[PDB]
Amino acid sequence: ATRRYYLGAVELSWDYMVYKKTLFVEFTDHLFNIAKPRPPWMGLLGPTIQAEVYDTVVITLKNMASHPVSLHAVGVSYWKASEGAEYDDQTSQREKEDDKVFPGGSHTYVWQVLKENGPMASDPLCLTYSYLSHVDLVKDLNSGLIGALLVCREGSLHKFILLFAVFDEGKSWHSEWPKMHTVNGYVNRSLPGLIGCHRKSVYWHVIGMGTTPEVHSIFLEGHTFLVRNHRQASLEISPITFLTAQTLLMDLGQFLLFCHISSHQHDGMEAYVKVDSCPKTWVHYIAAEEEDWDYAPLVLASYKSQYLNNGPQRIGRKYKKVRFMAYTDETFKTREAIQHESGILGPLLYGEVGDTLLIIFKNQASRPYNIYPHGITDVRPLYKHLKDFPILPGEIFKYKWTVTVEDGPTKSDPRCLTRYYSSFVNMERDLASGLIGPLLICYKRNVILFSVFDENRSWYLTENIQRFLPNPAGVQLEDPEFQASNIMHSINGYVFDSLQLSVCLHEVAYWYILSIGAQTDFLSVFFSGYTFKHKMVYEDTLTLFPFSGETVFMSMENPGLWILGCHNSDFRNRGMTALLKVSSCEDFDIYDKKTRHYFIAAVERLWDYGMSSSVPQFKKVVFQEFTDGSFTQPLYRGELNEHLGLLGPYIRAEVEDNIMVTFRNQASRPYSFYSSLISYEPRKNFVKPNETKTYFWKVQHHMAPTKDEFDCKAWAYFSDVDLEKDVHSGLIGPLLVCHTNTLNPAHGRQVTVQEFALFFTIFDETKSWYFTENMERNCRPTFKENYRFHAINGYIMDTLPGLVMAQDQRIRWYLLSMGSNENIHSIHFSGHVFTVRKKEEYKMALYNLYPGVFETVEMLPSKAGIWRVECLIGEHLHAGMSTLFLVYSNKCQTPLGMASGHIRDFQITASGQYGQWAPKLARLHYSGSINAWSTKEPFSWIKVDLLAPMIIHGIKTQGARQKFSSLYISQFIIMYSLDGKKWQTYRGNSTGTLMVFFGNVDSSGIKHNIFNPPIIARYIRLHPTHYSIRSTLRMELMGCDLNSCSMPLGMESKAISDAQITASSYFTNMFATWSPSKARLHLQGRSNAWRPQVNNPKEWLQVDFQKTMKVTGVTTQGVKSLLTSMYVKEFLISSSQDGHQWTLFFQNGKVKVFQGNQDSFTPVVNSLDPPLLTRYLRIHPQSWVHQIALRMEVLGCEAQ
Amino acid sequence: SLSCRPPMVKLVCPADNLRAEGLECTKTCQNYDLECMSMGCVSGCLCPPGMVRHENRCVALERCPCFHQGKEYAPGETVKIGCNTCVCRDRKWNCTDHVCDATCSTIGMAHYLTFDGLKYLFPGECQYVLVQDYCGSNPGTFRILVGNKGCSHPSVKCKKRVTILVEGGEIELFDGEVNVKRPMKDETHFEVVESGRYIILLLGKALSVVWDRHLSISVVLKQTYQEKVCGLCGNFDGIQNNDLTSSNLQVEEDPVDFGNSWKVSSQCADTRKVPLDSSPATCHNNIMKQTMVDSSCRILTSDVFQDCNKLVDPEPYLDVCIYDTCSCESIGDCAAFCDTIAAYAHVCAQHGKVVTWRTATLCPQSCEERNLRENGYEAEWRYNSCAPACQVTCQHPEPLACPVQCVEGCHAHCPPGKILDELLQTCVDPEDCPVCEVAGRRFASGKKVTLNPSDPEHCQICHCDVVNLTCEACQEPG
Ligand SMILES: *[C@@H]1O[C@H](CO)[C@@H](O[C@@H]2O[C@H](CO)[C@@H](O[C@@H]3O[C@H](CO)[C@@H](O)[C@H](O)[C@@H]3O)[C@H](O)[C@H]2NC(C)=O)[C@H](O)[C@H]1NC(C)=O
Ligand SMILES: *[C@@H]1O[C@H](CO)[C@@H](O)[C@H](O)[C@H]1NC(C)=O
Ligand SMILES: *[C@@H]1O[C@H](CO)[C@@H](O)[C@H](O)[C@H]1NC(C)=O
Ligand SMILES: *[C@@H]1O[C@H](CO)[C@@H](O)[C@H](O)[C@H]1NC(C)=O
Ligand SMILES: [Ca+2]
Ligand SMILES: [Ca+2]
Ligand SMILES: [Cu+2]
Ligand SMILES: [Zn+2]
Repeated sequence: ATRRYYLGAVELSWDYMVYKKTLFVEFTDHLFNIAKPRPPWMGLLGPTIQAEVYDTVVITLKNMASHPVSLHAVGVSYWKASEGAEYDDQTSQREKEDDKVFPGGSHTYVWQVLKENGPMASDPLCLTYSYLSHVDLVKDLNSGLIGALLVCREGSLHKFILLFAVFDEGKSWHSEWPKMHTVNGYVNRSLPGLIGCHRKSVYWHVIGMGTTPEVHSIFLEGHTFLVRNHRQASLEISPITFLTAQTLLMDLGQFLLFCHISSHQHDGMEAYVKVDSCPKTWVHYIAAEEEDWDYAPLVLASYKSQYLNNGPQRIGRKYKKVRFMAYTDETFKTREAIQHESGILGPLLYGEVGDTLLIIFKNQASRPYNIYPHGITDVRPLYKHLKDFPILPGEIFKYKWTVTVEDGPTKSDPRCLTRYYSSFVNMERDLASGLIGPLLICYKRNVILFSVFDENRSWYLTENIQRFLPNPAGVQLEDPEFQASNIMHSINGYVFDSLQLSVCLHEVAYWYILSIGAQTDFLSVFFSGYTFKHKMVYEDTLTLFPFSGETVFMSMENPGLWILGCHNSDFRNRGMTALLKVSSCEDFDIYDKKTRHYFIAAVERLWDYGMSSSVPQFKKVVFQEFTDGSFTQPLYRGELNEHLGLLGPYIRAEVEDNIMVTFRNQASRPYSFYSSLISYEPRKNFVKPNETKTYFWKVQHHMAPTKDEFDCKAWAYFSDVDLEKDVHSGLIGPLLVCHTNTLNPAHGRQVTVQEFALFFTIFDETKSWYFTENMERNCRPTFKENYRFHAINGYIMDTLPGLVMAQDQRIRWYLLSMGSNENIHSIHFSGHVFTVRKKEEYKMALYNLYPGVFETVEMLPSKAGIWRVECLIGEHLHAGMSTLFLVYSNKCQTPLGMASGHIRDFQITASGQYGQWAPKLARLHYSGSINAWSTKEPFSWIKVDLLAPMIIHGIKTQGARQKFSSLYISQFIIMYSLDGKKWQTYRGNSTGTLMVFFGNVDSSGIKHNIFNPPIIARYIRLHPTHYSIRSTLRMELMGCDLNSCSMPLGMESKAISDAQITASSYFTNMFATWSPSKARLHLQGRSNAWRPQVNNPKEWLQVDFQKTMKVTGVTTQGVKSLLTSMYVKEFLISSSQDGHQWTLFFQNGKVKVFQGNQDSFTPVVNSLDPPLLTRYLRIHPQSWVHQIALRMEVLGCEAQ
Repeated sequence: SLSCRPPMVKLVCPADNLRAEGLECTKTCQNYDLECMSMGCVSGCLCPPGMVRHENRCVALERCPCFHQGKEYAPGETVKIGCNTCVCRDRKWNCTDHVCDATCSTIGMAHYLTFDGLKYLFPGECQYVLVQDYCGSNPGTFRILVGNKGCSHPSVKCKKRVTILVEGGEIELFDGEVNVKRPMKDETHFEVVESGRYIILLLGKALSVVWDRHLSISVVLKQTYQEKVCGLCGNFDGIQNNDLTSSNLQVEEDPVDFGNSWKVSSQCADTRKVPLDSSPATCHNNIMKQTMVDSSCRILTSDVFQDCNKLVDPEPYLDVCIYDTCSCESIGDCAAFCDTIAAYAHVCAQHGKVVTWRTATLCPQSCEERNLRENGYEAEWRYNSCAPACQVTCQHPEPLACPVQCVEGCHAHCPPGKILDELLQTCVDPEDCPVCEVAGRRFASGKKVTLNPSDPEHCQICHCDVVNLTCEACQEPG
């Protein structure tokens, strides 16, 4: 169906509980005079645009504000005339009206929901997206221009949209200022009308908005969220997030929806949800006991000195903590045997769905405490709430915990959910005091906790000061250096490798990994040299939001001493690392268990982040593929891999294959080649300069994609000598592992799809190993902004090349993010959606990339043209985190004017010539005594200078003949360029360092060589390798424009209906009937052209396409009838949209006169430099020879 | 990453020599004999040393195909083009070839088709140089001129006279007859044969004249005159677009000027430029007549001539047909229409595609007028669309090198063992012909045979009175 929406950017005054904000507002009529009512619970959110899978959305946007706006949609498909974003897409000014809608103006956007844009079999009933103003992302987002877009299944057309948004008033359009953390534009629980049904499940279409990287954990008290049929305690909202959650409301009353991050408690992202009508029993005896805890036993000590050594103002290792202890009997006399691994954790509590936990807690400490679980809801006294109820010291209390159905894992979740229990008297203070314990909620056990204990927040800080410090009086509690020594970043309470878990080789291990403590950022947990099965897929890095736990499955097949840690540099250097010990307990076609040898070096090169397209140059270190082991000739990177940029070479392998990487350190400081797939059978992975090392291993099923996900999976390899500085220095690369019989034996890649690897990161040159040299070379609080680059593959500001793909082919994107916690990248392909596969198939249009994780998505581009893949984080996009990719069509392959004469003689040059065989004669089918370019020298070249960059799909070469000799070019290579300064030889699908084309064998045969993948260039250049007598060429360039609008509209092929062509008059007699419907190009027969009855300069031939098309060129031709050559020599063109309102095609302020034919048989094409978006075309002939006759062919493409 | 799947040998550049040939110098059946022009070494996969590469496959050097127009042939295979035949041998064409030739034609009343395929219209009433070797540095061997009388707008009663000077001999072709005004110095290779509707005059090794006795004049010259002839028939250089070169070595854009540049006698007035009248008198302001003309000339692209549309260009012949039929009052008796169709059919049959287009309804022809079986003539006159023009007769007992494979018209079949006689128009015994024999060559009575023309001590001129042969020593001029 067709749905009409009237949107206006109304500028209003908003109070969160009074600032100025521009909001999308829905009206009732096209006059934009009456505003449509909106329910109070929506707030700053615009109207919800709901579309089914086979609908089309028409929105009329009127800018009623003082700044330009737009409507850039996510999830749906549209033409370049409705994208709503402005960038270098090389479209006409008619297709640029969507980019900005200046105040007082208006525009109409048409969004098509296709089968490509519909939810998959596993996706819910309606997918969630948003539309937003995209003129200036930061200001538009902070001003309140955002709205929901629900793409539902056919027949779909209770549910609420929740906008968890941080509006920064300092970066809005009206800033010329606090950050308000709001739900639907409201703070401090002021959001009204958020009602829910008593028993019926409720669907939340959650949109998280933010212009800066700022994560959130969203909790609804006493409830859990079903996301992708996975049970979760909270929503992990990234700065720009779309997700669908399902909550089974069961209890009447008012509950709180809030962000649980401690630093955001004063911010106010809180709202109320009003739910209204619309047998095994474990016994545990746990006691809270005060005791001295040694954060680093048997460690000899810098960070170690500052954190562990005792001094005048340093407490040291031991702190007086309070801990949960398990007792065998009710009398609390003998403690159960403790484990060195569990550390500061309390007893492990276990429960299945329906099991009952009978907890008996005695407060044996000197301060009141409590015990309470997270995740478990039905907590009651055995005989306000027990959460805030304190237990006085020496008392005994009994709790009953009932693991209900809405607490246990679903069939898609792992068998056990990792939760916790702790004291809820003073959450942060009791947690920092040491009261924390693991809990497992399983369906009808190595626990690892990453905990930041802030001893400065502990209740026993005073006692520690008075005991472990010689002078308690001389203690400055506010000293940052003193406070830093008390914040212990530990794993199970152990700091600086004081924890060493030992597991047996070839065994199966379940790791329950939990993230609780003082930390407010997410953790990138990793096991060096181990991949683990999370959420039914083998991954490498675990993202843990605060107060969250994840179950992980892994087989310990890799022996040695490994480091378990997190990819946070400060936490890694502050002792949040653990050790893990694993040990035993005739003619042929060239194209039609193996070891895949590679040769990668670490090389130092200059890099300007694509700013040459004074400009600073930074000396970085990168991975470089060489031809062989000599490391003296780097392997040429061609058209297929030019998109890599700073990313290293693709290392491709299949299961059961052997990867053998020879790595040579040619840089100035030691580096390494580290991948989590490298298996052995600690080790010094440390490559000094001018030294080589071989990494050989076998690819196994845990390194490979499962049977459900795509045919290949991407892993990251990098230097692990310093995980932070080496990534900022430019060492990173893709390692593809594919299913069996999925790589081409001759080429080494999966040729069924086209693959692109994008690595998004913020390079910080201040954190590189070459910062001093870069400062010395370049420089002879904005200082750091000039050294931070929000790059894709090392490119900013749409300067990354090579992202060129064919229309209607399947594209596989490997998306990687690396760096600190600011690298939460909201990657979006404008106008295009993709699918991801964990165990099912999910349709998405945005993806949140977390550092260390290498995602794989697949898409199918339908529209041709230049699109942008960006990050929807406003600050990152403004700093230049975006790039352009071109989707070309194979259909548009038309002559570039070498034979037609459209390429003038000044656009063809050569190294030289023989006699008068000028380069301007190098044209296909050129006839004469001297009819070709020819030179009597070796090592020549002929260059064609197309005026603008365009797509070249192939070249048609042809030789020539002299008096008795045939001259031709047998073999040639092709170079090309976009500025005439840097020349890149063509490679295509070649197995070698360039693609070698074979030319002619005679003087008349046309040899057509294809460019696949194509060339995107302004200059092209041919170098003859072999020639018969002289390098003689008559060539013809086959190609198209960037937007792929040069193909005929269906006149020569007779695709236009006979009722679609008309005229003012047509000449007919008893024999010849020159009807308008016979004016098609190259038509052969009697009366094969349109001819009016009366010859006059006010005639016209009209073609109606019955749909809006883009005309970019008109091809005209005459006829030779009854030995009379009748043809139009000059004509003009007029356009109309309804058939009765015509306008002449004027050029440069006056009407353009088109030069027709010189002879009746050769067609001539006049190309409209401004494209003509029209439905009705008219040709008015002005000068005619021997009659008014015309055979026409329209060149163009489709539009909306 | 340079994974060359076997048995393809991988070649990696030393990166030090900077002179080694790599992948750029790939050997191929196309360029096995050609030197490589390499900018610098390229690394990649190559066919094994005993094999070369062919498209997307490696083949043995002994199995490299030879190339021809849009086609490949395996070694040992044979092909035939024009006058030559070749065999595939070592990627080359080992040819056992004769000497090719080309034909310049006088199509229609005033249309000329050159040796290089250029067709033009020139209604000149003067006498013009049809073809001459007198072009700058010239040997001065032959000169053929054509004079048209009545080929103006009233071209109904036009006539053409051909004057040929060769080896000091003058031959006039006019009114369907050939008159030798002055005998040639060497008459050994001078022959005139009348076969069917055509007359073929061999005036040397590479000079042939074909006449339909009404309007079609065809000059057949071997390729040895590729750069020696000039005139209305072009310079025979193989290039179509430069046939309009005037006698003063200047290319004329207007065909009228090109035709006027080759005028023989200055007494006649030069042909002035006239606007091209597409519809002449009969076809002027008559849609029905133009429709009838177009329908009549459409036969050149019908099913009978379908096999010829792929070999002979039908556009010029169709244009000539339309122009000539638009000057005729009726299509049934239009001599130019039938002559043009016959010329087109002859051209088609010269390529091997004989077309039997004649019928009683359109241009009827029969041999019953000369089939006087009951009048003592023991010959069977039968019509043939393409029959050999060099059949052995009493007047021509020795086989001759026929410039054309076969001709159309009435031919006199004879009982086996008999020989036709044109003087008696009947089949007689082979020994009954008044033919003498010398040096293994048989020639009819009245013919002169020259032996050792370049040897004065052995030069002999032999004549045949009836059956006796009389040879006399050649007289030395000095
Ligand atoms: C260079 O490599 C590319 C990709 O490896 C080649 O293009 C691909 O060629 C195959 C033909 O083998 C195309 O497959 C065909 O697709 C059509 C449309 O779906 C289908 O109907 C056919 O049955 C067949 O499967 C494929 O679409 C095409 N892809 C692209 C992006 O072009 C290319 O031919 C190679 N060129 C050279 C010179 O080696
Ligand atoms: C919301 O609450 C916070 C703390 O609870 C307070 O500082 C703030 O003034 C309140 N109002 C707004 C509009 O933030
Ligand atoms: C490494 O080798 C290069 C030349 O191969 C040399 O210039 C450099 O000094 C070497 N670095 C060392 C030995 O540390
Ligand atoms: C061509 O074939 C003939 C006969 O088979 C042979 O004698 C001759 O050597 C071959 N090659 C050439 C160049 O004539
Ligand atoms: Ca646009
Ligand atoms: Ca010529
Ligand atoms: Cu970002
Ligand atoms: Zn928050």
